[PDB]
Amino acid sequence: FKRYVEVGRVVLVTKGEYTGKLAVIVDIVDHKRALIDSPCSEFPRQVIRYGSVVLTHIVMKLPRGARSGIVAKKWKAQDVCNKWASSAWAKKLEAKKVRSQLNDFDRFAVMRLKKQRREQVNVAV
Amino acid sequence: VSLKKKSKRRTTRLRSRIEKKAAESKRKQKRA
Amino acid sequence: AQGHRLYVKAKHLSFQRSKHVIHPGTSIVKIEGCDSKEEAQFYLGKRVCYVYKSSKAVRGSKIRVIWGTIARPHGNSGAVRARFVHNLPAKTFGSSLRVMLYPSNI
Amino acid sequence: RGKRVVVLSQLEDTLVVTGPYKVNGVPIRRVNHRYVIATSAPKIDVSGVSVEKFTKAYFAKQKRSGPVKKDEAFFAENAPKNALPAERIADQKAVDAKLLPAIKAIPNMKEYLAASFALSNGDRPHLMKF
Amino acid sequence: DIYKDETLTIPKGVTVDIKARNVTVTGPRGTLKQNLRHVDIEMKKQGNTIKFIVWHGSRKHNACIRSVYSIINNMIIGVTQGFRYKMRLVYAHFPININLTENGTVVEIRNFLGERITRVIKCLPGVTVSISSAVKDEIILEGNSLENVSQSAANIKQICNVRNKDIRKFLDGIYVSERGNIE
Amino acid sequence: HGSLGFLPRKRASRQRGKVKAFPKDDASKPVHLTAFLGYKAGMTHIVRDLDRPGSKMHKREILEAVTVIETPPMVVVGVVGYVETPR
Amino acid sequence: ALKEYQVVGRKVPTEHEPVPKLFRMRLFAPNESVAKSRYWYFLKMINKVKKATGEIVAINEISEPKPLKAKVFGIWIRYDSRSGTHNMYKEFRDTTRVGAVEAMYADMAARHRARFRSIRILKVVEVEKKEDVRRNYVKQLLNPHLKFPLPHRRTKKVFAPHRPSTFY
Amino acid sequence: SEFQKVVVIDAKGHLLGRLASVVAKQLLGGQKVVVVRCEELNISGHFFRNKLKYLAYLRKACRYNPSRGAFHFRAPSRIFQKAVRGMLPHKTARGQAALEHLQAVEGIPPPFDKQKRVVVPAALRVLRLKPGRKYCTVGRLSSEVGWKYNDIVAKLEERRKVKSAAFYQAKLAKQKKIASAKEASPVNQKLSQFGY
RNA sequence: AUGUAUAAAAAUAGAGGUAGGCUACUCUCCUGUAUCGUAGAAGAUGGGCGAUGGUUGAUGAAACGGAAGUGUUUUAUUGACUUGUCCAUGAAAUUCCAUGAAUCCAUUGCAUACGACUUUA
RNA sequence: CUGCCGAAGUUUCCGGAUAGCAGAAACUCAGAUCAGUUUUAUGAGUAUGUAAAAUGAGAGUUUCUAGUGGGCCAUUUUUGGUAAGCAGAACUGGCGAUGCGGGAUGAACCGAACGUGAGGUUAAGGUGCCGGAAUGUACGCUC
Repeated sequence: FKRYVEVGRVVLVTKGEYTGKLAVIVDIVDHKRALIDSPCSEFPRQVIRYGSVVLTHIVMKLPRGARSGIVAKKWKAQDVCNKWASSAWAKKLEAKKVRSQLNDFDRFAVMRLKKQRREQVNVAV
Repeated sequence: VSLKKKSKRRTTRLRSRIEKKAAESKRKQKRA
Repeated sequence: AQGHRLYVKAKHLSFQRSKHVIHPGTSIVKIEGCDSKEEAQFYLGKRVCYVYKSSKAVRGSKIRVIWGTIARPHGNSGAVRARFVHNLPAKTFGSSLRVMLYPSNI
Repeated sequence: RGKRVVVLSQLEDTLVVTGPYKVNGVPIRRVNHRYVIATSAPKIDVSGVSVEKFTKAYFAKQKRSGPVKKDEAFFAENAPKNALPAERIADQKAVDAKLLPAIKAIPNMKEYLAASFALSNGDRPHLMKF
Repeated sequence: DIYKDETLTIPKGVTVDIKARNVTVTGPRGTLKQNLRHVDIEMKKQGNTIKFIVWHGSRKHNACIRSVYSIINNMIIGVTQGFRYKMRLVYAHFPININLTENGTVVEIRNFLGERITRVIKCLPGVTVSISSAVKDEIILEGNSLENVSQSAANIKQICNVRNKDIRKFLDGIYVSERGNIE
Repeated sequence: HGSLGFLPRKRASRQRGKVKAFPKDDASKPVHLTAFLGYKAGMTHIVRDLDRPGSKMHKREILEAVTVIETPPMVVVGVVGYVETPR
Repeated sequence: ALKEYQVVGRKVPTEHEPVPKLFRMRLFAPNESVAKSRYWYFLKMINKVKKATGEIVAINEISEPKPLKAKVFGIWIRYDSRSGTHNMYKEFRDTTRVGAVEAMYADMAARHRARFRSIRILKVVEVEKKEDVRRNYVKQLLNPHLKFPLPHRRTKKVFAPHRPSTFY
Repeated sequence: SEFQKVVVIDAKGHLLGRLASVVAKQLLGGQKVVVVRCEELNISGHFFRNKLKYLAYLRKACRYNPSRGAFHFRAPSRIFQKAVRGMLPHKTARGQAALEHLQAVEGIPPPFDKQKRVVVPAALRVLRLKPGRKYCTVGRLSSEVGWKYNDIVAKLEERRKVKSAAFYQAKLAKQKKIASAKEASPVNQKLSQFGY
């Protein structure tokens, strides 16, 4: 295996108003609930269910039950921000996010862009 | 299909007498 | 051929009904791409048309249309209730409908 | 339908709109606001084009007061070539002349109005943000 | 229990790969491939240790961990020392004639209880049958799979069965005498 | 009534008895046919030595009624190939 | 959604008892109306105090002082069964006393099919020391190196094109 | 979400009733559904239980012309079609038109082996059954109750998998060439701001 | 019908690779909200610039597809179009939604209540 | 043909009268009386009977004239019991004169009581498919 529910593991929220936000499991409440925290102020420390988050491959060295300030300090020290972005998974999510807030004029420019991209179809025989 | 030897769902007359059987049990306990 | 279809594709599911009583005045329409009552709110008040073909050439054309309007969402799955000028025939269950983008409010 | 147009002014009920006739060939027209999709495309100047001449009576059709219509010479009449006075092409050409430098300065504006909008597979209008 | 695990130390055995739960244990004596799809257990391989892990399993499923452990250990023993079963013929009056064909994978038994029917048994794959000269009326079944060897012994014993006779007085039959390893 | 294995009890749709099952094909055996078509002429009776070991009438003469069918050689006029399908 | 309610009440003052004893209970209920009803039920069954003769002097919801601190709560209850007389003790690990009671009610109705009215919570305590924990599943939670793969994952848009990963 | 005029569903790894329930509703919605590999369908419950269920179904017969009794079909596609048919108003002209839009087959015949095959997550066994729960395969259930074409379907499927794999390697090799030449065009990085 | 656009296989307590020598690498997965395709009087008329490709129509083919192969390629031409990048004309008053045999008649009797069946002509 | 009003469904005396329920006619009554109701008080044995505030409604009589005088089902108390059924009362309910939603189907079950319609929202029951509506959310149990 590569994803284990352990203290300090980074998770991505999939259900709820915090969908798409990154968090770190500060404690294991039980088999079905865990306490998470995030350095972002808009994300408050809260108890969430595992069914609402996906376990990411990133694990940070964080002591059990660390407060919000300690979690943020550990998060900055271990640069989990841009460590998650280094993965192609994050790039796809951001590329998906950028695309969805595109508008009609941008979509028009994209088709011209990708058709200029496609006009080559030049491969050595 | 069901693998049972009897229809698990009974007849309306059969369930009606079961409420009568429940009536008998009340008679056995309360008065009889 | 990708320069048209300013409409959204829909299907005539059934009529607004209970288990045994049908109300043909209003129909249930599943707009594809719409998957919740919140998304159905966008299509409320849009113009839905049922397009069919006939043998007689009325107005020199064999294509006839029945107009209608989406009224309200139906259930949690994103289906809506539509009222047509002529109540849709019961033979059109599962047939294709066309949801216009007007009256626009975007 | 599907043509992308530049809004000149808001009338009492409709919008006086016209695509640059040298781009998409859409004359000056009243269009009801319920048949319009407002896009987040960059705004084109309109202060340089005079719009007071665009009135409801100016766009109004001559009254008939009778059910009479429908003739071959009647359809041979009207037509884009004639039955419209030269001032109508005149003011529009003034509009395009005032409008073209604005659309030319900002890139992709001419091709965008040349193209016609249409829905494709996997397009959901309620989720797309024009 | 959240976590129930069993740990096994693998021997000089070459490969103990568990790809798709299929254990292709290759050893100096030979190779056996077996399937473990019947059990939902994690086989984690690390160096010389193999862990069978079950998370949040019930008692019924947790019972499979040791059973999976035993069959893995048994087959590993097979690829390293192997299994040899010594079966001794038991007769009172009629000699039991046993013939070995294609290096013993088929055993033909004749003259049992004076019967004229030739009882032919084909052994399971990986099992070879030999007649040891050290002890008379002695059959040796050596192979890699303890399952195959013991099943072969069971089939031979069940074929030579006494029917309608007093087993108290009729002692005729073939029975397994020793169950051990080749080395 | 008789055996229900024959309960359709109806006229045969065919004048010629159709073969319904052919012997299983084997690649090891070289190529050979498996059926022939004849015409029933009649029967007679014959005397044949009974070489049946263990029988009460071993090494003895028996009278057997035997049907005679005329079988002029057939002409192979064509060939048909059959493909196995899930149907 | 249950709520913890402090309900203090006493019988109406009279000449015989001008200063009636004030009795307080910490009891859980979806709303204040249910809590005051449950309080009256317990008071009648213990002190024989009639509802008409009594009155509710204070009702206050009690929030969790440390809702962000994982705890272990032990609950003593009087289980009502076929025989209608049973005592049980259970331990639940969570961050709120209300959550533990909610888990207690769900568990009992699940395992023993006991309704809200049949169940009466006798006492709820917070077991802070790991040693007093009596439950093996709870103890396995308090182990220092707790780590396990996520179980029961399982994951309109019908007709998916590819097969689900249902893994990492 | 969205429909297709014709939908090919790979029934391998699915559940009989869950797939049938989804398919029956889709047929009523006016869609045409083709179900391939009906011999690979799964049913919750161990084989012997499901075998006994089928034997009980076979037991239904009359004393007057068993031809008047229920016709019991052993093919896995016919078993699936029976499940779908009981979920449709088949005595009604609407349900009859729904049935004619269903085509359940064993294996993947040529007209569909070159077409995309979608799956139904609401019916996939891995997403619906707790691990360690006994289940049976309709192909094994069919072959043990009278179906006599299990081997022919198996052999034909192995050949199709070989041909499909060869097509994939050619497609994969082609995709690598376009993948390599993709970054050659500078525009992909010039205006990658749009998320493409 | 309104793009009637998309063919690996298997696993889910794992797969797929790349790069290596059934074993040592690291990377990817976490569904398609993807990829392909998409500007043009239903799509007009010419002119450049830059590819030297793409999309096809009609011929000529050879290889492939048998499970229901009725389709896959490779092409040799020919006729078009090309938006890859720029230009110049045209558009409208539709001046606010509507779209050769068989049969009967005969013949046979291997058949038969009557039809049917097998023959012959 | 349409409309309006609309029972009784049984006491009490010898098949009839009386009364009850329904109307009509003619009166007096609104600083008045009523009530399938609840309080308060008195006593007496949580109930009882008697009297005197709350709430509601205009409240009263006289004549005379129709129809009705069954049953079935269920709850509770109680009287006995008997292999076990049940048998005997009382009690007010439901049906009966009454369609409609649900319970797969139904004299007695759950809702609900009816002019013709449009819209909205619910009861009971439901939301995999048949079948309108979550292959919803969360926690367990079961092979």
